[PDB]
This record gives sequence, structure tokens and C-alpha cells, in this order.
Amino acid sequence: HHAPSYRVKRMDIAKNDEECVVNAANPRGLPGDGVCKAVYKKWPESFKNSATPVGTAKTVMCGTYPVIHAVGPNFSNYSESEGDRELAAAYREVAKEVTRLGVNSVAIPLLSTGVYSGGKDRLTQSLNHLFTAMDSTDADVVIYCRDKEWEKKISEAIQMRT
Ligand SMILES: Nc1ncnc2c1ncn2[C@@H]1O[C@H](COP(=O)(O)OP(=O)(O)OC[C@H]2O[C@@H](O)[C@H](O)[C@@H]2O)[C@@H](O)[C@H]1O
Repeated sequence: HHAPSYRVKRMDIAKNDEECVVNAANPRGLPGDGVCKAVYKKWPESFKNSATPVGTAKTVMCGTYPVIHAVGPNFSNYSESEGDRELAAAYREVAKEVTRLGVNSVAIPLLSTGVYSGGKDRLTQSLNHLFTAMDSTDADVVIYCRDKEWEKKISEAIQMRT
């Protein structure tokens, strides 16, 4: 039946229309800047016992609504090699949680492309790991970003696969 899809939206992920949200989290469950700022603004109870290791994800239910805290590596602290593995792992744990949760859709940002980027442009790296994990799930995936140029590039990368 229903065709699982990938979409990109340039808007605040906290305003998503999907059955769940992925927070670009930190490992201590602390409020922060960027995605986590918006997620904390809307779902602060989701931060109750959300602390989890780098490269893992941990879901906290806000009623019927899952907030998947996914912890990408900070590339200021991780080497390129070790960070690539942790980033891959975070997105794989996202896919496992999404499947487990039985959700029909998910709102997701590009992990480790903002305050955890170590100053590097990691759009293509983060998206590649996103695809590698998500591709085997049948949930509709909606990627959120804030930059116009990044929206275009993410959109192209989706479109050219098919
Ligand atoms: N409200 C938002 N909606 C959509 N996209 C956003 C939003 N805020 C930021 N972005 C974009 O989402 C991407 C992820 O950036 P971050 O949220 O900074 O996540 P990350 O790079 O994984 O760093 C996580 C760290 O940031 C802290 O705020 C958080 O507590 C953790 O310490 C970046 O490309 C960023 O430009």
C-alpha cells in the first residue's frame, strides 16, 4: 500500500506534523541551542531521564508523542574516524526506535551539523548516514533544516536517488 517517502522542510522542527520528533541531543539530557532549544521550548518533560551515550538514542514519551533524543558526536571532541562511526550509530538507533515505536512518520534534523560540526560543513556526511539508517524503515521521513541553500541540496539529494 502506502509509499514510504523522504521530504525536506525548511522550518522549525518543533512545529513538525509527524508522529514523532528526533532531537539533536546532548548526552546529558540538557537544554541547548539549535534543535534542542526548540525541542526544549515545546517538550521540556521529554528531558526527564533523557541522558544517553553518544551514538545512541533514547525515547521519552510525552503522552502518546515520542521524542527521540539522538546524540550525535561532537566533532570538536571526536576524531573524524571515530565521529563517523558514532554518527552512523546514532542514526541507526533512531531507525530502531522509529521501527519499535510503530510510528507512521518522523521529523528529523541533520545530526552533528550545527554546534557539533567542529566548524565543518557536514551536510552530505550527516545526510548520507541518515539515508543509510532510514532507508530500511517504512516510516515517512521529514528532514527539517533552516538554511535555504541546505534545503535545496537536501532536496536534490533526495530527488536524485529515484
Ligand atoms: N529549530 C530548528 N529546526 C530545524 N533545524 C534546525 C533548528 N535549529 C538548528 N537547526 C539546524 O539543524 C542542524 C543540527 O544542528 P544542532 O541542533 O546544533 O545539532 P548538533 O550539531 O547535533 O549539536 C547538538 C548540540 O547542540 C546543542 O544545542 C545540543 O544540546 C547539543 O549540545 C543544523 O544544521 C542546524 O542549522
